[PDB]
Amino acid sequence: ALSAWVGYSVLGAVLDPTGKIVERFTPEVAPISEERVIDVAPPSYASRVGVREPLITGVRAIDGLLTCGVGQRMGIFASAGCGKTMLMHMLIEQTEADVFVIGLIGERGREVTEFVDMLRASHKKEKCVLVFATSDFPSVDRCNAAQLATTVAEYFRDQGKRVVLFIDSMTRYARALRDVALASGERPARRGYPASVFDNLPRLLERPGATSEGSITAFYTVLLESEEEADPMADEIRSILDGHLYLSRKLAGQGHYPAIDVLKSVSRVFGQVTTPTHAEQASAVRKLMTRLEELQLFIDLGEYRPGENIDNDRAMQMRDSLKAWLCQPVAQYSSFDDTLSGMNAFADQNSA
Ligand SMILES: [Cl-]
Ligand SMILES: [Cl-]
Repeated sequence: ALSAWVGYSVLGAVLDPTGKIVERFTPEVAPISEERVIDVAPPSYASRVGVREPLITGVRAIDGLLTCGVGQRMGIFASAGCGKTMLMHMLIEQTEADVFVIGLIGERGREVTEFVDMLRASHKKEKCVLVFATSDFPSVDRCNAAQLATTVAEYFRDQGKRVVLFIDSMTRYARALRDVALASGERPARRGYPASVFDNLPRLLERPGATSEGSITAFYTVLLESEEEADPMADEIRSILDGHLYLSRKLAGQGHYPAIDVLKSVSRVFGQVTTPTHAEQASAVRKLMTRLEELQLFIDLGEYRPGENIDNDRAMQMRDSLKAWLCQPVAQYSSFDDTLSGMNAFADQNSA
């Protein structure tokens, strides 16, 4: 089966879908590598441990309300122009991990080179590996890119490292699987996709996870056609993940970054990686957000006037304060303690 050289020799490097080093944005760490088959089955369920430890991203909205866990699979769902790529760079810069693996699947060449240029300027550059396939690549190679990125991550997990994996995007990975399946003689099952696709998606997504000694936490991007629209592929991918961050074109338009729609987003490992006090505070802040969106639609289309009802003005100030807290430009790391102090403040505010 199709195999590639992976190891410490690819840290700081750009790989094409065959594992060839086509560029180094930092000098080689060590010439240690081994051949691995890139399309392999997930490990035995009995070989894992639970996702129980939080993965601190330094992003207030995520760490506070959508806390990720070490070994989790997390979706990033976005239409075009929602800041997905900037959020990926933020997660790389601010998360503590031993290794970052980025797989860009069917991305345009310019975007690949821009991503690599960003990595070249990163202070974590020697921990990063980028695997790419452009739109010019055949479908087989595009699938291989995601499999190879996962395989590099598994290599470092086996060395006992904490690895963070990005696959951008699972939409293009699914389309590549579909095209390979069609060209192999398979008939469309749902909305053009053969049934083989819906079985090979979990095969790729179940490979990350935690062990007693290493881990892979994985972020998978999914390209929505528009912010609010009926998408079956996205729903399926969401159904097989441990959570999803929905990015909002509306919030992006307002310059609100990260453009996370908190009420549409969830981390399914939240309860198992947070303290009871944190979970209580997050419940309170979600109740507050739902109350605030209720009042927002209530008066902001019911012709709100700043001064009519002072309770409405209190609510609007609280809404603006929470939005300002969720907004976080790059280079503004928030420690988990500081995030929790903010959560405690807004949970207090839920008592009004
Ligand atoms: Cl592994
Ligand atoms: Cl309120």
